[PDB]
Amino acid sequence: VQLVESGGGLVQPGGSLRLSCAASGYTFTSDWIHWVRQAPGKGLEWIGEIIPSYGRANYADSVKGRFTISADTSKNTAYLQMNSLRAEDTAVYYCARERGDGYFDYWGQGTLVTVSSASTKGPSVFPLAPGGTAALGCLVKDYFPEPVTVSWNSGALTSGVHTFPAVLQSSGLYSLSSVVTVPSSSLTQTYICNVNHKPSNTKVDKKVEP
Amino acid sequence: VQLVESGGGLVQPGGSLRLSCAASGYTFTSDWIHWVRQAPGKGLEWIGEIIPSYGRANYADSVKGRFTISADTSKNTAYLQMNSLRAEDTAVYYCARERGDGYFDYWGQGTLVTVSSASTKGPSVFPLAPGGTAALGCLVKDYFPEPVTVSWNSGALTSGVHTFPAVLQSSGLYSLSSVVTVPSSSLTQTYICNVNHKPSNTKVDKKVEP
Amino acid sequence: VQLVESGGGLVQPGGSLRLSCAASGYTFTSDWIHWVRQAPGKGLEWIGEIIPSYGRANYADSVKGRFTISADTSKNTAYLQMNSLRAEDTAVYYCARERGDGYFDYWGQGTLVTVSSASTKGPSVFPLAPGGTAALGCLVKDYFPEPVTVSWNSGALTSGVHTFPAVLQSSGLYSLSSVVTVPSSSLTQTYICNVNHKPSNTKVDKKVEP
Amino acid sequence: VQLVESGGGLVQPGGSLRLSCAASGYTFTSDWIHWVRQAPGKGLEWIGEIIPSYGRANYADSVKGRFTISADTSKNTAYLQMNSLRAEDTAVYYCARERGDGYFDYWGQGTLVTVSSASTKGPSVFPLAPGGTAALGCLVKDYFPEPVTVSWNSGALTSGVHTFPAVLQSSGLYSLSSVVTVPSSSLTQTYICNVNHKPSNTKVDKKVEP
Amino acid sequence: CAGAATVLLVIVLLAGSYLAVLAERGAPGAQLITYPRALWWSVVTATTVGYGDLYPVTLWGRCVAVVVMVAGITSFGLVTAALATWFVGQC
Amino acid sequence: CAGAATVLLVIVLLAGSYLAVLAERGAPGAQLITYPRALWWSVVTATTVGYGDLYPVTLWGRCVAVVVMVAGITSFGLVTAALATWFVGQC
Amino acid sequence: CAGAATVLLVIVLLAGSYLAVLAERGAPGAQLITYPRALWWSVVTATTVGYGDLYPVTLWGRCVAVVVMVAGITSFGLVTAALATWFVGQC
Amino acid sequence: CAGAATVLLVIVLLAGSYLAVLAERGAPGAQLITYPRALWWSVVTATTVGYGDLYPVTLWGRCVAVVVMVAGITSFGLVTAALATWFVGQC
Amino acid sequence: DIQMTQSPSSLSASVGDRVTITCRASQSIGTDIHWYQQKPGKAPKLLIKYASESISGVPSRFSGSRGTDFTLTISLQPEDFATYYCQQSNRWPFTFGQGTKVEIKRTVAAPSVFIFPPSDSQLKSGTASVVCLLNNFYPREAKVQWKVDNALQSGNSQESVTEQDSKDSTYSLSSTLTLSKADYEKHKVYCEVT
Amino acid sequence: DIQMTQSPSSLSASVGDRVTITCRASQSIGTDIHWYQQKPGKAPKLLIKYASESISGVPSRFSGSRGTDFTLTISLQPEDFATYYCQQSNRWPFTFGQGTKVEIKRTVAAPSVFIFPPSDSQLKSGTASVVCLLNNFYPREAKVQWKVDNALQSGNSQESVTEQDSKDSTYSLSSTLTLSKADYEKHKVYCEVT
Amino acid sequence: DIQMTQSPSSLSASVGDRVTITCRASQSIGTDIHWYQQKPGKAPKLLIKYASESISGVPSRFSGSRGTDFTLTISLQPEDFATYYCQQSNRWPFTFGQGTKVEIKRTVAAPSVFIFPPSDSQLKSGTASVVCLLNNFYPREAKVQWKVDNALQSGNSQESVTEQDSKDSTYSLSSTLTLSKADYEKHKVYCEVT
Amino acid sequence: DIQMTQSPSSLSASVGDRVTITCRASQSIGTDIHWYQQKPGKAPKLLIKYASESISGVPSRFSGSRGTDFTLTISLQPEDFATYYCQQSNRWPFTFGQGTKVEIKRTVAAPSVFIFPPSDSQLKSGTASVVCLLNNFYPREAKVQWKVDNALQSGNSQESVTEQDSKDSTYSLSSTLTLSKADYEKHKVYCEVT
Ligand SMILES: [Ba+2]
Repeated sequence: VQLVESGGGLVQPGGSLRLSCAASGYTFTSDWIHWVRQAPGKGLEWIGEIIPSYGRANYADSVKGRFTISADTSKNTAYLQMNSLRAEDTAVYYCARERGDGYFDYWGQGTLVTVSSASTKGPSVFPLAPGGTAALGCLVKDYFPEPVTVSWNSGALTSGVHTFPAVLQSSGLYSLSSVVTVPSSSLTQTYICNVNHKPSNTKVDKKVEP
Repeated sequence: VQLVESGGGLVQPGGSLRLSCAASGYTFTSDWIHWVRQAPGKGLEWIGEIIPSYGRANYADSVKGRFTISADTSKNTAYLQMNSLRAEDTAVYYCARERGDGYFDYWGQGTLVTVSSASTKGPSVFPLAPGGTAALGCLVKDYFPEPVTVSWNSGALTSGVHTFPAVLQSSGLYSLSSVVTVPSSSLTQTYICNVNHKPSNTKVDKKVEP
Repeated sequence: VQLVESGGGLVQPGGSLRLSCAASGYTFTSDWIHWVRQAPGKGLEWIGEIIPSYGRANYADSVKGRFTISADTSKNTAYLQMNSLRAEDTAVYYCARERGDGYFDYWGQGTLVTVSSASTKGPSVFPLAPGGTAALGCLVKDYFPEPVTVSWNSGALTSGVHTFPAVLQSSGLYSLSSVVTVPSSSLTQTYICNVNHKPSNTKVDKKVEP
Repeated sequence: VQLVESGGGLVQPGGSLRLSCAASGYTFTSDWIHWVRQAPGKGLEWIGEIIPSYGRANYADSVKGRFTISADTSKNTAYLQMNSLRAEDTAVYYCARERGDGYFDYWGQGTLVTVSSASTKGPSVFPLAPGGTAALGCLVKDYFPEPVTVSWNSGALTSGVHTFPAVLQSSGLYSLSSVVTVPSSSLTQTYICNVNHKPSNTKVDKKVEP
Repeated sequence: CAGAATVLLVIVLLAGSYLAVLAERGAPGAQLITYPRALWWSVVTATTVGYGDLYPVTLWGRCVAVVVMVAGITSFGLVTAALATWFVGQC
Repeated sequence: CAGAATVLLVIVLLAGSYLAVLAERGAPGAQLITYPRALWWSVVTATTVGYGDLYPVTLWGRCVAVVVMVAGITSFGLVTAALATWFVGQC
Repeated sequence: CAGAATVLLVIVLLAGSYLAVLAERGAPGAQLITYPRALWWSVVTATTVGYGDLYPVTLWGRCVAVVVMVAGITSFGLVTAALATWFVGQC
Repeated sequence: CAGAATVLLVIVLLAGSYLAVLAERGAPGAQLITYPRALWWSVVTATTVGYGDLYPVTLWGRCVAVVVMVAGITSFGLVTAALATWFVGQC
Repeated sequence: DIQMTQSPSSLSASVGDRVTITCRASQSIGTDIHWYQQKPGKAPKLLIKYASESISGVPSRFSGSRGTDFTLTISLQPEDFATYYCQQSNRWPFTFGQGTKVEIKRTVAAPSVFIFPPSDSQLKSGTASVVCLLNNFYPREAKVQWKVDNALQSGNSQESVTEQDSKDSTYSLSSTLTLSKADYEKHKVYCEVT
Repeated sequence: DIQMTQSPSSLSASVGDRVTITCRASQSIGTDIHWYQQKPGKAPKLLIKYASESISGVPSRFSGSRGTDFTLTISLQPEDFATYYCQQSNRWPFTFGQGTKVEIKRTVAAPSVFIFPPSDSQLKSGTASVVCLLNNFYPREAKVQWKVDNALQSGNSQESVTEQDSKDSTYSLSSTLTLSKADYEKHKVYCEVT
Repeated sequence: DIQMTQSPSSLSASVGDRVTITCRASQSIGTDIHWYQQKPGKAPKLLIKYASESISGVPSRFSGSRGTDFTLTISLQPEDFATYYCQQSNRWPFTFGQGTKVEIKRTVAAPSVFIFPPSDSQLKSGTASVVCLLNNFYPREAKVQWKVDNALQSGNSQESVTEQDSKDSTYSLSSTLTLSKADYEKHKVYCEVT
Repeated sequence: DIQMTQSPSSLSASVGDRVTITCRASQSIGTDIHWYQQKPGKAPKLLIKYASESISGVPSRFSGSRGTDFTLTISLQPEDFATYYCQQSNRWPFTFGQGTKVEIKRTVAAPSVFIFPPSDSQLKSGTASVVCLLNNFYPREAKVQWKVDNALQSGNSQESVTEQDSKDSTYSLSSTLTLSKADYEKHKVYCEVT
């Protein structure tokens, strides 16, 4: 009984986006789907709720009557129509099931919604090539906006991996730095960092020999 | 369903006045008429209320049992009997309809009630005669009390007109200054300021040539 | 429907007195008689209450279970049994009718109860003999305790009379000073001050010629 | 209808003890037994309660779900299972009867529960031998933990006896000092101090001649 | 017959709501001083439910309240037995 | 017959109002300590309405309250069925 | 017959609990905004007991509350007379 | 017959008082946690009077409360009709 | 318990003026507050019941209003020099406020003076109380000294001031100077008030 | 009584900006609060009822929300220069807040000036009121002095400022200088505004 | 939770005096407060139930009254040296106050003294605990030093004070001076109390 | 609205220690408070419902109790580095607290270092980002500078710190030094951490 969210990335200040929350679970007659929000490095903000059954949906004077919440019961999904966006609305957006009881048993995965006038771009991706456990990584340079996805070997490798936080380059362009800790006997083993950006439809892969 | 008020001007301190509020509208069985007050450059003061139907009418310890409120249902009017006046009572006096619900849907126009021992007088009215849009006006000198009415051309002209606030002359006598902004091609056009004072039954009109 | 009180004067600290409150009026089934107290130059202190009908009577933790309240319905009177007295209890003691409603419609006259170890004494009473309206008076010297009664002419005279407050002589003995303002043509008229002390069973009368 | 407690002495920090409270009295269907606690030189701490009838027993977030309370109705006893002990829990432990009314009519005697890693020991017991009323006593040296019992003559003597508080020797070992005040004619009379320590199963008796 | 009861109840309700609000103005801190909320008050009353949000502080109010109970309890009670029998007679 | 009921009710009311106020004085912070407001209390009670403005804090009070309910509920209930039948029998 | 009444009551209860909670969300400080406690609310209501912990602040709520009373009081009252007769008929 | 009702009521009362107090201890700030005051609670309940001094905060409590209402309202209602008929049959 | 805080203790308002008196209850006492006039020495006289309702006989100048703040308002007369009192009835037991002394204000009025030597009937018995009278003055504030042979006396000078005439609203005073009949016989000349 | 504390008295927010106004009730008034626009000189106009509900005719920019803190929020136009008012209906009697003057903000705009000498019809009757006009300026702050023969006048200089045009949101001013026709005849030369 | 604040911790009142003890509840606990005497070392003994009601056996000197302020009042005896305790039952769970030590006051009474040398049975086993006794004194405050060959000892001086006799209300004290049997054999002369 | 005040924001408690977290509600919210673990980047995970009740799957170390003060108590593990969250459901609408970052404490652990020169693929396109890595250290506090030809760089030094390993509870760091390929070609010698 999990929850699957979709939509959400970059919007012009004053623009509009629509976010999704698919049922994917034994869901009852009378569950409220709620919508909760997390600003970058901030607590949580209850925003909205809805019965699909009767379609009535209450908001927060912070999202006033700026947002609307919709319930297609046939698709078993509830939505978050998003008018009149502000720089504040820059945040990550969870839906949640609440069975009329007053706590959130299940949660959507969370998508990021970024509000800015500075337009999109894509990643450069420079290799960081390499005793015992040596380290190797790869930059992902000069990006916008934050959803940035990096696994090594189409996912296969996970250990000693420290894929770092994103830094705001003085320019204004998310670059980051993926890292792996591996044994030096491996050079003899295939190392490639997969950099996905649904926003800029990227799938860059770089090869790290010494 | 508008409301029409009458009476009210100057009274001796400790004297009495009676104010009126005519129905002029689909009015129900059970509307309370209220009475609200505005001191010169002050907020509002709820004073009184009344059902005409049963004639019961509650007051404010500020108007104590100094005022009474009457309801002639035949004339479809409610009144404000005003004993024991004080300099404080110097104010403007709105009635209002409230349909047992707790807000004021409609309002009377408002009359001014002035409480003082300094007696009445009338206006002097000196022309202020006059490039492009030039200006012309007319004083209305040494008056008491404030209701002072000025339109130009029996009302006809309204634009660029700044009919000013009343100043308390060091003497104690309201003089003011009406103003109009007009095009200089007009001199060739009839300009006359009508100064009505219901208190001093005036209807002065002055002609403004250069 | 008046109320008549009796008893009360001087008691040894730790001693006992019984005060009385006679009906003297259309009195109902269910009146509470209350008892209220006034310390010298102090406010009032509710103490006790009682239904005569069922004889139940509530007290004040200040009179704790030090006092008792009794109700002889045959004599139509309620009483105030007074054990364990303290210097604090030095005060004047009103009963009052309260018809289950919560205010005191009628009141007893008030008697004084004085608590001290210094024993009784009596008054000296020196004449103060005497243009227009001249004045004459009479001391009442070195007394204990305060109930002190002075009228002139067995009561007859009342005007220009200032019968003064009681002073605590450095010795410890209430002396006072009665005064009258009269016309000087009167000397030719009989002037005598009657000094009653129910405590010391006195009835002194002094004659004031020049 | 008295209450008899048992168990309780020294435990390893993090260890467990079980305390007892036997009925010994007309006890009803529905009495709660409670458990109250007194830290050395501290107030009281309500801890636990229980109906034997249905076996339901509420605790204090200070004893959290660290303690359990049991009710063998056949033995007419309630118990205090004591897991996860802390140095804080060092205290004396009364049970109490409360007949669903909200005060404690009867009480158990109180046992001491001592929580420490420093292990047990026993008493040395040195005589303090001795005009009129002379005094004689006896030390009880270097003990752990506090339950220490001293009577003179298997109990017989009680008067002028000041059996002192226990001092924490700089070493860490309870020694005390029993004292008696007696007449000097007695030396001719048998004087012996009985030092019982249920913890260290002691029964030392010393003889005090000059 | 029963329609009489419902209306008669509804009437009482409209009456008592009216009156209590009328009886209650003028008293500093009276709660029961607008018809809407007087109406809710009047309902919670005749049902002998009686929740304590709202009540008359005034004397006259409480006498309104009295009439309301006597009248209302009965006129309501009438509608209750009406829907019981209807439930009963069918089933 | 019915007049018996009304009075009998009115009696109980006057009784319980009396008693509760009597039972309630002396208790610090007792609310229910004057006949007027004891009377209102006694009414709101026998109607099984029960609003929560006022109640006995004392024990004896609550025992007054008990008698009041048993007696009052019945003696009131009597007047309710009286005005139903009267409404019924006519219409 | 009677099972009809119990269920019918239980139904109303589940309905009104549902609705009030639905009618009550969105109103700042509404108490009556989760089914569990809406359910308790709905019970204390149809019993004409009415304790004052909980009530609708909203309009629609109060109209839920109304339906609940009319429906509930009757459907509850049905179960009460059922267990009286059963007590009566045996003894 | 009727003695059955009174006792049966008294029983329920003693039961529900017992249980609620039992169901209510352990809950921080539970009011309804001593038999005396549980007893008063249980009374104010079965009379459908319901004043709001006291109520269960716990779940189990409220389920006690439920049983109490159903049982109590009926068993009380039995004693009310008993004293009506007795009043009726004589007069 | 329930605390009626009356405000303020004392009032020096001029006659005919408007005067108000405040009783802040500690908590909402409903409308269960009562005002009482208690004149110097007499028993209280209930002026207002249930906050606003007036009693038969009490003048029309007396009215009471209102939150937890209760008021008694005088629109003022000479008979009204009193202390005013405030009474709770919401919760058991009943409570009063501290009470408010009103005192009337009027135009200055220097007193009449009548010095009084000690009675022969006294003089035989040791002391010689000498009296000096101050009739119907306003304000209270007055200073009366004693000299004898023009050497100022502070020994044994004892003042008493009356309660204001209930029409005059005036103060009379009386100062005694008790002396040893020895000190009285030494210098027999007798009060220069100010 | 129940105290609606409106916040804040004055607002200088720029047009099109978002503007909010706060009514802290002394106690929970339920949802029984109402907002009223009262434009200079006209009667109040109920903008919001029951805290959030809007009235037919009132623009969509006007909305009200919420604990005891009630708010009126403007998402702002030139017609909106007003004082805004706040009204309790929970408890008897009804109550308003102090009210909030909004004032519109816009770009600087130096005024038009028109000096006006005293009417002959006046001059015959003793005084000589001289006028000087300041049309449709922003901001309020303006300083107009008088000199005559270049000796600065403070005698009898009397200012009046209008209420902001309900579209312009502009201020016009008028300063009179009343003189003795004597002082007027002595030196006949006439307002150097700043 | 519910906070019974007892007042005050300690009382030094003289015997026969009137003594009172205050339990301010954090909130209205109704009348659900109970007083308990707990004598040094014994178990509590419920003195008052339901704020005012007394239990069979408890003396007539013990009474309790009253708002949220609850009181226990002693009109005082020697048996009464105790700590007094205060118990909530309004809300779950039950709560006590901190408690109030009473201590009796009486006339000064210098002590009896009995010095005690270390037992031979001890002396063989290393240390030499020397004892010094202070019988039935008042007040607590006493100073006992040790000298040996008139060189003052602070080494290893260990005081213990008893709980007041339940009739005498007196304090006895005992000070040990544990020494190395070496330091004991060096100088064998032994407590000049003050 | 209803204000859950969580206390305190941050916790540096050592592993295995007992840790507690406080949610003071503005008013009595009944028992309608819920605790939520939200791990860095993942969605919240309801840990406690109705103040004390636990959910299937949540460890036994997690318990919640109690007045308006609500508590979440950890008796502490490496997986538990999180922010903890607090949720009202008494009144509409729902509310969270600010939340409490726990951070685990452990013994000091100097880092591994791996300097990384700028990619040829980069170097062709103007800038030269140089990297320097700091693996699995404790505590957070670390200082890494840049020198080139032993002239200290503050130009364009950009730090990023990871979130603590959910077993290690360790910090890794990475500092970039972006340079003009001009400034990179001038002096080609490269991080002396402290
Ligand atoms: Ba009810």
